[PDB]
Amino acid sequence: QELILSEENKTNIAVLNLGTNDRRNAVLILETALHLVEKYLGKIINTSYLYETVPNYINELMQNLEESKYEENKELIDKCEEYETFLKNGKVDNSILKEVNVENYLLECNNIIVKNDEIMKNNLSYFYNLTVVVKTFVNDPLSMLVVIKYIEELMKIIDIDILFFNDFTIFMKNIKLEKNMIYKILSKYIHLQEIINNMVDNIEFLSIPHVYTTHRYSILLCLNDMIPEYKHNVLNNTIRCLYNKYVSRMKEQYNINIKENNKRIYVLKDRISYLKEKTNIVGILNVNFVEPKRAVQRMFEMINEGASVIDIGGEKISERDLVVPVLQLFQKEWNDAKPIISIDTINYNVFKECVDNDLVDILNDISACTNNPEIIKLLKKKNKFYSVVLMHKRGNPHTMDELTNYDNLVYDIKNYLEQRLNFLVLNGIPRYRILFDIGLGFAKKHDQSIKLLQNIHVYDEYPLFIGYSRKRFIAHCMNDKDQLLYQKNICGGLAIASYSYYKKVDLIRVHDVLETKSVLDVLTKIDQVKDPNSSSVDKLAAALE
Amino acid sequence: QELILSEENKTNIAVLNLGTNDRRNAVLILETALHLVEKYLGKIINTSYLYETVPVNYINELMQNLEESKYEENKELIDKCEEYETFLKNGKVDNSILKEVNVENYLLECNNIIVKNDEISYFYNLTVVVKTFVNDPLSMLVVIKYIEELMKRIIDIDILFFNDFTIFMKNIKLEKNMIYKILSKYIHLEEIINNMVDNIEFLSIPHVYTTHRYSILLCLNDMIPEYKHNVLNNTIRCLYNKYVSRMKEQYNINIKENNKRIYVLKDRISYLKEKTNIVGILNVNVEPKRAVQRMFEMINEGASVIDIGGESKISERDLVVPVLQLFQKEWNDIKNKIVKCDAKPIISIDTINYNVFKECVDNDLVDILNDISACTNNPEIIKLLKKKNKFYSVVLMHKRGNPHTMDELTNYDNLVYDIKNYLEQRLNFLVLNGIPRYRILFDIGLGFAKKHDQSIKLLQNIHVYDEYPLFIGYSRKRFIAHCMNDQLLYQKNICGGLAIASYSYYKKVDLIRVHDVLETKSVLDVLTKIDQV
Ligand SMILES: Nc1ncnc2c1ncn2[C@@H]1O[C@H](COP(=O)(O)OP(=O)(O)OP(=O)(O)O)[C@@H](O)[C@H]1O
Ligand SMILES: Nc1ncnc2c1ncn2[C@@H]1O[C@H](COP(=O)(O)OP(=O)(O)OP(=O)(O)O)[C@@H](O)[C@H]1O
Ligand SMILES: Nc1nc2nccnc2c(=O)[nH]1
Ligand SMILES: Nc1nc2nccnc2c(=O)[nH]1
Ligand SMILES: [Ca+2]
Ligand SMILES: [Ca+2]
Ligand SMILES: [Mg+2]
Ligand SMILES: [Mg+2]
Repeated sequence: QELILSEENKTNIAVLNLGTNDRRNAVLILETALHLVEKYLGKIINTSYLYETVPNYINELMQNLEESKYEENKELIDKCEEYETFLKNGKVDNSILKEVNVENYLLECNNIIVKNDEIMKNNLSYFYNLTVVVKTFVNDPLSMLVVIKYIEELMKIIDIDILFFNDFTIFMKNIKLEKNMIYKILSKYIHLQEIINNMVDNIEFLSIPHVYTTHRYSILLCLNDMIPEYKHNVLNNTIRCLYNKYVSRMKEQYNINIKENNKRIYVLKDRISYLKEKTNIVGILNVNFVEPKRAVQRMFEMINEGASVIDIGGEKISERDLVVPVLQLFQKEWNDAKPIISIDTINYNVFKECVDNDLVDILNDISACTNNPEIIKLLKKKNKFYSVVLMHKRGNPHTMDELTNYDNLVYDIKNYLEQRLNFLVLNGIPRYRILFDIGLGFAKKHDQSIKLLQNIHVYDEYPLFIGYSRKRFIAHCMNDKDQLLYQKNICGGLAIASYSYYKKVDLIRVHDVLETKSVLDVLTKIDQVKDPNSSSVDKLAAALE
Repeated sequence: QELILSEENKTNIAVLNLGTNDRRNAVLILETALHLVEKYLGKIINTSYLYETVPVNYINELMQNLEESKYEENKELIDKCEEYETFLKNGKVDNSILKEVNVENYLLECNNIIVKNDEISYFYNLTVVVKTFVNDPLSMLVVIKYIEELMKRIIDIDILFFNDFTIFMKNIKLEKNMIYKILSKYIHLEEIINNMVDNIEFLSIPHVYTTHRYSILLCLNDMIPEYKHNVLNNTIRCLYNKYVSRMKEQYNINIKENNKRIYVLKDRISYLKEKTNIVGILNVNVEPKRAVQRMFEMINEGASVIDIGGESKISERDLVVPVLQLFQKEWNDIKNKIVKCDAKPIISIDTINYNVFKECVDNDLVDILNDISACTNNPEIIKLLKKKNKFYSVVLMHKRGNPHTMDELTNYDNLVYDIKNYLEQRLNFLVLNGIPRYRILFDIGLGFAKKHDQSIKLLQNIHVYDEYPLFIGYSRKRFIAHCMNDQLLYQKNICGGLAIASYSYYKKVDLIRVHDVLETKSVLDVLTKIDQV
């Protein structure tokens, strides 16, 4: 029916998929896609990691944008009843369009697949995937597909698909819609040329769940980040059981590791970083009757020495007055290879200032955003996203050394950080921008800092940032005296940089950049093997000769 | 009962097993057995590593009161041993004077003994090959039992092979005069005979347990892996391999974890691959007191070994000896603490020159020879590695040319293995000349006739020394710099080295030779601590 045009206010759970081919810009494309979804369909309440897979224009686009009909609510939530119901597949409101049963949908899907498996063989590459969950006002899959496709076309590089829409098992075989009919929907949601019309030659049909959901690995990989316990009526198993069977088959039947080709990504500023492929040095700038010029020159010194990131903090004279001048002075000389800037603050107003004057890229929040959850709001703009380091601790520096009793040290801390991540994600922080920090020395005995490093592998799936530099637990490892201990303590840290390099820790926050960079260069050199076969080829040549 | 004493000058090959249950004194004991073997039986021309398996004052006096052998000692270096070659390819030497038995009878007689035994606790094991002038295995067992007595539980010396012979003699009784007559043939005798008559009951060749005890196969595999006696189903290597795998399949044990290969730096046991020791460099190349306080400094900073050299107008000798004399004297003053009596570093001398090493060794100034020419410059130096009651350990390093030419001598058909096999044959030459295998350390010689990429490649492929005692020197060498992207370069070099310390720690390198002892010690403590669960 034409119920489609009713303002009768409802909320649906819509799982999307976003794709692109530009490697140099995948972030800029895909995050822009996100904003539009946030602006035109409802609220992003889950994302996956950004994955790489093998199977000036936009600046002015944001200035000239149409207002949405519905209003953008930036308020923090801690639960979403709709999402909760979606996941268990309990009853949400009935489907607008007609629903096809299990067996019909199953066969009509084989139709589209073999018809494409035929085309592809007669037709004789980088893929950047990213699932999303939307809490949507939009009334039905088709209405969404329309808006989705108008969104796509506004951006012309990008392919946005619906993967799920509530429990709905919808297959529609032949679809066409009028040119004014399209305008009517696009006006139900947007306050409104040679790009509108185009949609009619497309929009040939509508499959929910999307046809290739179970079939393309990259999809099942993203959905495993978000909704692994999900079991759609169509599907024989949960997202995770499906995902896990797919992987143990590509292994047993192809003798090939699928994760070697499809690579999890995280983002510090705007560029791609492959999870576990490099240990970035994050140089510490601790501002301490303060020559800002010294500080800004130390920033340059550290850049030269090898730092990919600068972590500034001051933690009477206020913190704001200790760091903003410096960042402004720095921002200037750079306009007279650019290092990513991290601010070590828990203070909302200081980050806001820094973020409004574009002086920083990452928030380093040692309270894991629990001092002031509102700070999470500052990591979003219309067209901007900032990344964040969440660190574990207990108490403050006066009391933390005594707050040391844990039911399960390793897993308590990991779960803690996992719940924070979920919280930020549930609030539209992109999963791939959230970095984990175990907080060495913060409410841990020395043995516990070590036990934490010993068990750092529990972070294999996640972007990891750690700070050991110059901490007391290093001294605990050892078997003019004050000068020795500071020589010993820096060298001890160098051992942890080595350990970190082998454990593939993504970022290490250090005082001594020169030193750490030397260590990491030698270790990288040793690992850079020109022929990965040579050891056994050369072994055999010697047995033969 | 007297063809055993026939005047016929003979040269046989014998394989011996040496065992003791004393851990604290394993080295001292087994090496004393080795001295007596060299003195009374012939020439040691092969040895295995020393192993720890799982199934003291009088020795010094003993050494001053030993009857002379009647047979010549000859320390000259040799390059080949024809008898040993024959033994290896199962060729026939002279015919046995003891009556042989055939394979069937041998095997049957062996099983009985092993059954009669299944019917009826740390071990230190070592095998030896002896080019022996002793006429026959029974005669040899007599001399061996005398040796065992001279040393007395603390030592068991068994014969494992003797030429190609297969022998099983039950119910032996040697009349007590017969023993004296045998011992007299080989020794200038000047009480304990009566013990030996009761104890020689039978004679088995091969030894019954040769092929049945893991630790024995373990030792023989180091020495004679390709050997196949008539009585054996396979070569020593195959038999060894099949024993290892039977244990993980039929029993799921993995026997390698119960049995540890050992090397020896000075006089104590080290377990191969269990610790990365720091060797602190002392280049005198100046003032004797400044150098000795630097030695003491390095001890405090964590060095287990000090490596002193005067090479890279005034003799090498004059640079190192006085420093070593002073250090030795000062160390004797600061022995008021007897907690600082067993905390003495092992002293290593970095020299290729015989005169310098000779003086050090005569004056008990050093423990280890660090020969950067792998004893090729003057192999006579190999004689100085053996005294009557002492063995010295040695580092063998690969290089080409000399300091001016080495940077040009850089072509290798197969870098990693060329160097590996080179070191392996140097070791074969030393072992052939009676140096215990477990006292020989391998060093790839980083930076000596290697381009920086070749130095790296050697470090990338360091796993090829997994079975061997490994000593490396990366410290402050040019190639570290080739890795980076004036005092800054100094600093970068030290820090780059500490990366290699890390790598060496994980690769379980046995000794690393460093200038920066304190820094290195700090890195290794931290990595060690992260490893303690
Ligand atoms: N659930 C769905 N979501 C999006 N499009 C759908 C869905 N079901 C059917 N379609 C149809 O697919 C077309 C979407 O175009 P799209 O850009 O995704 O093609 P594509 O990029 O070639 O897809 P693929 O890469 O899977 O071949 C529309 O014409 C629409 O009718
Ligand atoms: N090849 C051989 N080497 C040494 N002894 C042998 C050999 N063949 C037979 N024997 C006999 O074995 C006995 C040697 O006793 P030995 O001290 O080796 O026993 P053990 O120390 O208890 O060790 P094990 O019982 O394992 O042989 C002597 O009776 C000797 O006659
Ligand atoms: N993220 C982070 N920030 C820090 N700031 C100060 C000291 N340590 C740390 C630390 O360990 N992690
Ligand atoms: N064994 C050994 N000795 C050395 N002496 C001087 C310089 N380097 C070295 C070295 O690398 N190894
Ligand atoms: Ca929204
Ligand atoms: Ca001899
Ligand atoms: Mg598509
Ligand atoms: Mg015995």
